[PDB]
Amino acid sequence: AASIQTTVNTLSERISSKLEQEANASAQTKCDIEIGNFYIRQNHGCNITVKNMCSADADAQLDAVLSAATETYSGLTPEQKAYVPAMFTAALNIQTSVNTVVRDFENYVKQTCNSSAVVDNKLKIQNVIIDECYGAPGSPTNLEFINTGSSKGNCAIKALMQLTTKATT
Amino acid sequence: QVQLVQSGAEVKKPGASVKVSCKASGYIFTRYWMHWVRQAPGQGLEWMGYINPSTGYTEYNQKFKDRVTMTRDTSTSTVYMELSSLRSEDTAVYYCARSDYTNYVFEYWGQGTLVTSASTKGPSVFPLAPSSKSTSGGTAALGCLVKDYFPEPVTVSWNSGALTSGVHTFPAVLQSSGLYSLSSVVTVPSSSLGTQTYICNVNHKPSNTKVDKRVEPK
Amino acid sequence: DVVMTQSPLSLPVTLGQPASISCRSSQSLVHSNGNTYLHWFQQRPGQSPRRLIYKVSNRFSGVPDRFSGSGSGTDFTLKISRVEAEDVGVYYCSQSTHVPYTFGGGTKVEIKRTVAAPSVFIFPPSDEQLKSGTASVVCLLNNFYPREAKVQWKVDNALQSGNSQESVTEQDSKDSTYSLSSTLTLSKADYEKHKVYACEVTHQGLSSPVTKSFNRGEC
Repeated sequence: AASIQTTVNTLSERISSKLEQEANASAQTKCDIEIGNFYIRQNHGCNITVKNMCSADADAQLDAVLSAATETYSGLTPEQKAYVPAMFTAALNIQTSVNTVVRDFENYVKQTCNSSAVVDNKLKIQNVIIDECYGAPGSPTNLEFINTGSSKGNCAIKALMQLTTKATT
Repeated sequence: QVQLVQSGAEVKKPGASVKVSCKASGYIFTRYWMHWVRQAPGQGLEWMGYINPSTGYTEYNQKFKDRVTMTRDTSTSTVYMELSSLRSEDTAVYYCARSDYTNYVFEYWGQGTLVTSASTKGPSVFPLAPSSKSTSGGTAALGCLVKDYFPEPVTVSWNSGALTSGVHTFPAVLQSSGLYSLSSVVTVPSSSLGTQTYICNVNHKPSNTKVDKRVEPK
Repeated sequence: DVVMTQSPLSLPVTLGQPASISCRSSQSLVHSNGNTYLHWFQQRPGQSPRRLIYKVSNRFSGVPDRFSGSGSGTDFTLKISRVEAEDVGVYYCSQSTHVPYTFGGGTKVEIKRTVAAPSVFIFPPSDEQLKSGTASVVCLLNNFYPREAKVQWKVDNALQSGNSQESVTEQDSKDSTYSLSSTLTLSKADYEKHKVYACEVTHQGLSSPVTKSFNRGEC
């Protein structure tokens, strides 16, 4: 669906703007962490590309990524907000309803990206694995990973990316 | 207004370890990276690495990949730096620097920390008395030896600050005792020697020593 | 690694005149992103670094426009249009394209002037110090330029080595000269076993080496 492609374009640009604004990001900022390899196990027509919008302050990055995702979702027709709990369950093993999604994605991000296995991961080059992705035949679903330069920040990006690629099914 | 406070000088025995530090002020700590540069005595600068204070990420020069360990403290805005297994060459000054917003330029430097032994002591002041041979009524040289003090600095004025022309106060040197030593000298007319009094004022603030030595002809 | 070569190493500069310093690199410094990450810094004598130019040409806040930078790729140039006495110092170039960040070896800028030979004076230990049980002999070479001088201690015509420290002042803001102080250090006992103490000085503006000396218990 084109609800997909134009919504990920909206959210990939809300991310970018908010990181610049709230975290003083730039594409001319030497990243601490670098997205190395990018791997789709079962790829049925998706391209993932990485975009560098790095910055020092990783909690600024987490809140900026929360703000973008709050908005983008709240900017959904109630009919298409209806489909979001199903993506939650399929990607994060979490149960939710439309009125609950914001607090529940919220509470998952800071549990998961404040955990010690994320915050204390200081390995420079980090890869991203997604299980599956489908695109329209002649229309590749084009996704963008926004590398924030931190491990705490990419953790929130990747979770969005997990929900998104599950939407393509 | 950005400000970088560093810890004072150190003297370690070969094979040991030292920890410099770097309190910060004036900017949102977590928003800027912190570097560390060392400068050997009479040598050029050398980059050691940096730290992100929001996260802990570090990136060392390989020359010290096993010996440096940059560290932070989001509460006290303080970035540490521990060099282990100190050799003789590791003796140098150590500055910490703040980055711009791209982690590509050094926008603010610290002040220095000479790592290379004694405790806090005040100096003995010794008269360097002018020569008897001199030269008629031409120019004569006298001075002060401000010997065996720690830490730095000391200030020296001449004649309660009224004597400025011809004063040379030399930079300190570290002696093998762990104490600094310093000379201060003024050249004056040979004629004024028996006519004018020359008192060198030495103020070493850490010990609150305050000595005023008259330097009288031979 | 990236090796930065600065040239020249020393630059006597007439007050108010131009001046140029050069920086070369062992690899190009133009980054993929378009910028060239070359920078210049000033170090005032014994002070800490002080920002100057970044990314080849832009100046930090509060930086006089007399300073100016240029170049491209792998050979860069810094230029002070008129050299005030406050610009004396060592200038360093740095790069940050290639981790690790690396600096050149520096260039010393000093005001130029005509050669001046030093005035020499020796100072035997003071009685007071000799009470304390140690003996310092001090030699003052005053107002000299160029900065390059040699000081030699001789105890009873015996060249000393390893027992003496020196220290030099900054170039003088008014007459542009240097001064140096060498300090011979001996135990009181060792001071007493020898009679003649001489300080011997070598420097361009002297046509033959100068010696100032004294005999224990005389001057």
